[PDB]
Amino acid sequence: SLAKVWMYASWIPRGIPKAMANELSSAAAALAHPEAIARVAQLESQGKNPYRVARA
Amino acid sequence: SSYTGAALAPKSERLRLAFEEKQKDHQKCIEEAKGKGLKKDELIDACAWTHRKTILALKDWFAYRPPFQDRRSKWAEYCSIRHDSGSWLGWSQKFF
Amino acid sequence: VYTNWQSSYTRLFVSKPWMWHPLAWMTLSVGIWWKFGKESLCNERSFYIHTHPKWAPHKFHTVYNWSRDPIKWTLAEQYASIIRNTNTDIEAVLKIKLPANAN
Amino acid sequence: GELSEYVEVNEKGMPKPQALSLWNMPYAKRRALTKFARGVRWQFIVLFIALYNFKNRDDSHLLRRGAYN
Amino acid sequence: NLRVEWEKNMEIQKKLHPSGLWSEEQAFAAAEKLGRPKAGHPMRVFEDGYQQFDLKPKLFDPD
Amino acid sequence: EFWQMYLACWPYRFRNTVVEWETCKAKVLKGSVDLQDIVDLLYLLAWAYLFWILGE
Amino acid sequence: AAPAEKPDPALDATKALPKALEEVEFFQSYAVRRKTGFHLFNRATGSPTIVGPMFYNLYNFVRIGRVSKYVCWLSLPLVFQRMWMKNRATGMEYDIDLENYAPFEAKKNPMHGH
Amino acid sequence: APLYPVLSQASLYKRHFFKNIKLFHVVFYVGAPCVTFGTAAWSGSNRNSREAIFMVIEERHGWDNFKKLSSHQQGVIMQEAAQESLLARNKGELHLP
Amino acid sequence: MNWLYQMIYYGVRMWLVFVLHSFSLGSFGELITVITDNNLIFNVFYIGLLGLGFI
Ligand SMILES: CCCCCCCCCCCCO[C@@H]1O[C@H](CO)[C@@H](O[C@H]2O[C@H](CO)[C@@H](O)[C@H](O)[C@H]2O)[C@H](O)[C@H]1O
Ligand SMILES: COCCOCCOCCOc1ccc(C(C)(C)CC(C)(C)C)cc1
Ligand SMILES: COCCOCCOCCOc1ccc(C(C)(C)CC(C)(C)C)cc1
Ligand SMILES: COCCOCCOCCOc1ccc(C(C)(C)CC(C)(C)C)cc1
Ligand SMILES: COCCOCCOCCOc1ccc(C(C)(C)CC(C)(C)C)cc1
Ligand SMILES: COCCOCCOCCOc1ccc(C(C)(C)CC(C)(C)C)cc1
Ligand SMILES: COCCOCCOCCOc1ccc(C(C)(C)CC(C)(C)C)cc1
Repeated sequence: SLAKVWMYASWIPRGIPKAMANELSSAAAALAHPEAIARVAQLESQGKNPYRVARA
Repeated sequence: SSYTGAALAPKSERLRLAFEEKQKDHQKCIEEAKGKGLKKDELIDACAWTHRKTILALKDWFAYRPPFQDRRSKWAEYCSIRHDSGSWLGWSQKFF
Repeated sequence: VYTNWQSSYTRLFVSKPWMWHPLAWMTLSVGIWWKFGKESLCNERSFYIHTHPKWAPHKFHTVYNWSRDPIKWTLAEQYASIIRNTNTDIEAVLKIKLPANAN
Repeated sequence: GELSEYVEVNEKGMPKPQALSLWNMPYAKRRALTKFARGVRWQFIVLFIALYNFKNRDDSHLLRRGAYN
Repeated sequence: NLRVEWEKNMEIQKKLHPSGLWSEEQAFAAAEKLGRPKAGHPMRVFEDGYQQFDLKPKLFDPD
Repeated sequence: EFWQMYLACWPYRFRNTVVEWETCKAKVLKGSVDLQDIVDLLYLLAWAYLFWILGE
Repeated sequence: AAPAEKPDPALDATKALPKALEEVEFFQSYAVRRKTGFHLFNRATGSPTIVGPMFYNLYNFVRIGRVSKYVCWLSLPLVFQRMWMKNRATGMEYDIDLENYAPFEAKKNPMHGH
Repeated sequence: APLYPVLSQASLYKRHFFKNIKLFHVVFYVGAPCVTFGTAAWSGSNRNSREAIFMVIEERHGWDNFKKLSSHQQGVIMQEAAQESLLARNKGELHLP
Repeated sequence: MNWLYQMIYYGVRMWLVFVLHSFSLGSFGELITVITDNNLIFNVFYIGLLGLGFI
């Protein structure tokens, strides 16, 4: 189908940053204090962008 | 073409001609340093290279004694072998 | 209680061939250099092989600069120092005419 | 096994054959074969090579001097 | 693409040396232009102790 | 505190990239695109043009 | 000749692979992570990557270091230095005369030797 | 009544700092600065780019003239040489023999 | 004499192993860098900062 064609066409573009993205996500889960991660989850449950909250 | 064979000139003549060639190469440096107007101390720093080359050629010439004729050397010539007629033991004379 | 471990290194060395091994190793390596590597590499007559790209690739971190010739000018400075310390005449060698072993 | 310069012996004091038996032939034939053999193999080969090179040695250095004129 | 196209166009009309090769004519012309010394052959294969380990040495011959 | 929240916010950002992309696709195809969406997309395109120049 | 030595269990090989697997299990035990804050970009098929789900373990060990976690990153700006200088050099304008007179690492230059 | 030179508690406390090292405590702690500021990453990159830089300079401009110029123009020409060498237009952009 | 032969052989073997493997690995790395420097869409930490290094 056309969806498979789009998948096999966009595989190589979509996957170039996936390594660094997963690296940053995992390094955050590991190095960051779990209270900060819990606060992030809370704020996202409250419909807020916790990155903007942190910057503010 | 090419061939693997004997040296053209003898060892004595070879060393003599080498010393003469280095003599020329040193004389040219000296004449050029004189043309440039250098003193003795500057001439030394200029042509010490060719001086050392001439001295090494002279050392090579002085170190090599051409062989003396005797019955053993003549028999080795007939046998066409490299032979020292000043050794009673050969390779072991180095240790005795 | 007496021990050569704490009171005599000589008797300890004598009583242990595994202490002789490094010394023999050292002596053999130095003898190898003396017999093979000394005259073929380190002598002034045999030092330009370090400029060879096949037998001494990048001994100067690059191909050897022949226009510059650092070896020549270094050694020439040193020979000049020798000449000044000895007060030898540069032009005395040119007055020589060697004979030939005629016949 | 099959060590160098080594041979086993049987109850009769005789050498046991490792690969090949040569003790069927009479004593005269063995003495004929072994009277001229030695405990040396490669030196004779080197000597024959040296004798070949001596027969075929070069004498140009004598020609240059005139020993063949 | 711009760089390699310019470089190829100059290599074709001999205004620039070929890729990886030192060309004699262009170098001599550039030396004449810049007023610099010409590229000589400063090496000395017959120097003492250069081709001693060479199985097939080079023979000295005054041409 | 900002460093900890900056780290902890990376998983949220990488997770919501795809979410925001899918919602934008749905709003563009469906046509249910409003004023605030238009303003956010214009801000997006401005920053994208800046980063395009920067990449050049 | 016929010593009749009993088997020595210390000469057997029945502990090396278990010990290596114990070390690997200790390594992988530090990969345990909580559900909160979890995100991993899978492949386009939806299947996981290889290096992706084994970054948390590595960085959980980086967390435990003392000196390397604050030093081994200082060689990383050098990567961006190369990334920038390479692009600077891809299109750098140069003099034709100097390139023809002094080409860098070009073959058959007699001043080099060949 | 110990007949030997009894060592104080604090001296042992200090010597324990020196003799209670483990292998990894040396290996990694000394390898991190070494790997970062060593022949691989920083010192190697610096000292090996310098060789190419000054080769390019002495071939193109000259070392004496380069010495006569200002530190700014020196750095400019050095950066140009570093770019010329990193590019390696003659090696097909490949740092191999 | 075979002890000497084996010593020389295994010394040369270790030398060749280290040299050739280092050279081959660096060569593949440099070819990859040439592929990616000319295509900056790929000049990214595509495997990962620690993943490739750890492997
Ligand atoms: C069973 C019967 C068999 C019949 C066949 C017999 C053939 C025997 C072999 C004869 C071959 C001789 O081979 C030939 O020998 C001569 C010397 O003799 C060698 O010649 C050598 O000696 C001469 C003599 O001074 C030197 O000057 C010369 O420089 C040197 O080469 C030749 O290089 C070689 O070609
Ligand atoms: C710099 O900012 C410039 C902003 O320009 C905005 C241009 O106006 C775009 C508004 O377009 C729409 C689109 C849809 C709608 C609908 C029909 C969906 C009605 C709405 C928003 C009340 C739900 C209204 C306006
Ligand atoms: C994903 O797309 C995001 C927006 O992309 C829009 C691309 O627009 C093309 C712009 O083209 C250019 C290119 C160069 C320039 C110059 C060099 C004139 C800009 C300058 C002078 C600021 C460097 C300007 C516009
Ligand atoms: C396929 O490969 C299998 C080869 O197996 C190798 C087995 O070697 C394992 C070595 O690793 C270690 C390291 C340290 C240790 C201990 C924990 C015993 C170290 C100690 C003494 C400091 C506690 C045990 C095993
Ligand atoms: C000294 O010996 C120790 C060397 O051990 C190194 C082991 O390296 C492999 C670890 O990498 C992984 C692999 C898989 C995984 C997890 C991805 C086990 C799979 C999971 C979490 C999805 C179950 C984590 C880390
Ligand atoms: C990165 O670290 C570099 C500098 O570190 C310096 C650490 O110095 C700690 C010294 O440790 C002590 C502390 C106290 C003492 C005394 C003798 C004062 C303790 C005492 C009085 C209880 C015996 C001795 C050594
Ligand atoms: C596949 O294996 C990859 C892991 O190899 C890593 C290499 O590490 C170099 C040395 O690392 C150490 C450090 C300490 C040790 C111990 C802890 C066993 C040292 C000891 C014996 C002093 C306690 C062992 C190895």
